Amino acid sequence: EWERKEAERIEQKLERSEKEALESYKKDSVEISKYSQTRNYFYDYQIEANSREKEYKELRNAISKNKIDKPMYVYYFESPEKFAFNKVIRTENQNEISLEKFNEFKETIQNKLFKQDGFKDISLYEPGKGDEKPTPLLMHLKLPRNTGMLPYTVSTLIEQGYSIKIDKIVRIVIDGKHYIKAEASVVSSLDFKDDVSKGDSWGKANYNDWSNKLTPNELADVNDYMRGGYTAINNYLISNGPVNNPNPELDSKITNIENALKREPIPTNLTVYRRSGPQEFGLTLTSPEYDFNKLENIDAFKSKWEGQALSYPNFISTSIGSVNMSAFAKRKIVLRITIPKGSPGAYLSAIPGEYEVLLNHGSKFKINKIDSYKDGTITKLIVDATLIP
Repeated sequence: EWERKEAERIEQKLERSEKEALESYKKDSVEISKYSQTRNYFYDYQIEANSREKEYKELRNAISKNKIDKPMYVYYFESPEKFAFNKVIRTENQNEISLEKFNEFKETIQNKLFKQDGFKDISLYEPGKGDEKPTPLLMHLKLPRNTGMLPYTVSTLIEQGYSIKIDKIVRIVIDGKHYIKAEASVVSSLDFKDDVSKGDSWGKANYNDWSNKLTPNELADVNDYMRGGYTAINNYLISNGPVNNPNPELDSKITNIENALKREPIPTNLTVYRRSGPQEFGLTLTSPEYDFNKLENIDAFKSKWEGQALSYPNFISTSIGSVNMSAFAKRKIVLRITIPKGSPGAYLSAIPGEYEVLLNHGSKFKINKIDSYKDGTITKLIVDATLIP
């Protein structure tokens, strides 16, 4: 009975606007949690206009009012699809999980990072007979120190917003039913999501002096790229020009830009966002395979790319923010890239001349997970990828 009273006490910690958001969450948690997962991929004014945005902000703040002084382990059920295992571990009318499935799931999640986002109800205890157990996959996640956790009436609300790795899997039994329990932990990353102004503040802070660290040749070539020279340079790289139609002048610009990007490496794990056209994924601009309003096109896309490596011949322009922009209005693919500390890269928008981080030509990305979301009536994809050192 002490948990129910303790939750009551926790709500009294909150400001009244935050209490108001929690009460709305108590009545309906499904639509707000769904919203909290993909809210940051819309335009900034589209976010501001959303009927659920005030509730999201207040609930986010509410959670931050109750931070743990030490790492804490939480339990919650998850769909294997969340980890790019697009088939059942077992059916829900089954008790057993085959050891082949166990090894297959292990092979899938092995040595990969997976982005987790949005509101989630957790438990501090292992689930038993009475509790709802909707899937065969039970997450046991180590939350890093200073993470908010909101007990309410009893369940507990958290907001995910981090890369996770599954270190170990174990087979457990509850009421005769077998589950995969997945031991997971958080790998820290800077992720500004929709807050482009804070992102831009970071970028300027980390790259304000970068220009001064460049040689005159390097500075000239970085300037030329930013001013529109990127089209010639990237078209030349994409068509394999250096081999089949060499341009020694363009090759020299490319070398200089590459060197500039290696001068001041990305100092911390950083998440960036690229709105990708069809060509980067091997589709023509006119491709009927590029339309993700049809489910068959999504299936085909995952089958080609999910769990596979993707190399870019050209330099890769990304944003520190995940927000949609007019320049990328048509594009149906958000490439969400985690950059490991030490990678070549630069915030180009530190030079006067929006929100651009440039990654080195010839970079390879490991596509961990692909998901779809609705932006009005256009289905778009979110490609969760890691830049390979």
